[PDB]
Amino acid sequence: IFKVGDTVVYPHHGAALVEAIETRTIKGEQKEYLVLKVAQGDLTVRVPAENAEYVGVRDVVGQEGLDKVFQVLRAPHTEEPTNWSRRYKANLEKLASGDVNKVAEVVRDLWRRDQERGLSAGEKRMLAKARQILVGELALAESTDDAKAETILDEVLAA
Amino acid sequence: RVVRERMTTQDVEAITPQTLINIRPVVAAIKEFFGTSQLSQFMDQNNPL
Amino acid sequence: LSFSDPRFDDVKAPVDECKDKDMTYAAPLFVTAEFINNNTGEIKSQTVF
Repeated sequence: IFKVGDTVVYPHHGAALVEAIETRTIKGEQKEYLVLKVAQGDLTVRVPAENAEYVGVRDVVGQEGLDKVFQVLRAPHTEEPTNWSRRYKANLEKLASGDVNKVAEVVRDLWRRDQERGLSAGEKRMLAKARQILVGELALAESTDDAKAETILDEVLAA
Repeated sequence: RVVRERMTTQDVEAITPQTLINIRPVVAAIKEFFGTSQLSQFMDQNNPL
Repeated sequence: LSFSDPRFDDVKAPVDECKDKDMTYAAPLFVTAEFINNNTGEIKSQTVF
């Protein structure tokens, strides 16, 4: 499926350019690896081509995905558990899934709650992580000028 | 020791070397060797000899 | 988690400047750390200060 030069999305790290395809040997068989150059912390990720779907690597979403995530990002009736730990584990396991809709849900919930009160060290760190990978995936989805994409996200969040 | 200790807590496939590594004990070990050790001494500067 | 290949940058400031400005004559050390997840097969390699 994957080709050299494709821009795929890794689950917990956001965008990833597939820059080469290695052919390393483990247990005497040439399981080909693909190397991904993510840029969040400048790490090179190597995965087999077989377990790409098992680890859940995923192509970027289309314009139906864009209107779907904007539709879910502008939606009310988002009642949350009042317990701080329950809420934290809930949106952490939403963030770790790798779905654009779930990441947009986490950034809209924490954005409205930060606009309300301003939460915490851990939740501001989580909102920064989630919003930066959502901005990176959006800029990958439309080739649309990083930090101007941030202004786009701020505008569609503030509405 | 801290690598193992925070390797067991954090969720796998979400961790990376810069999340496992805490370099503060290495920094402190080299610092407390070069200052306050018996074999790291003030240099004797009376003359070149 | 395994380490490899230490490297040094150039020193931050020369010896007379370090003596004059009350600093330490040092160079930054960079190693290459590498994380393996055995059940899936994953190599997450960084460059750690």
